[PDB]
Amino acid sequence: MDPESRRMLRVTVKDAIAADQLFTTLMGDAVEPRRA
DNA sequence: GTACCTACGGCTTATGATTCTTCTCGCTTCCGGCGGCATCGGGATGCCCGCGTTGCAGGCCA
Repeated sequence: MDPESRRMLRVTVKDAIAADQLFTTLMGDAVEPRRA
């Protein structure tokens, strides 16, 4: 938190997608793990 | 020395909603009794004749 040495980060509102809809679905949470 | 909060996932149980069972209002109108009279087919009653019912004794069956 040094105003001359810190490195913050900014969030954007670029797009409005349905990721939050699949956040808690028990179906999207089961199909999303495709890390293979 | 001690108490109270939620996320990660599944089955159930504690209560407001919709299709299937049931309880029975409305009378009115076409339809079903209801009674009287002419009609017709059956049959009970009588006589005749042969067949259906029954007793005896034997051979067959459950």
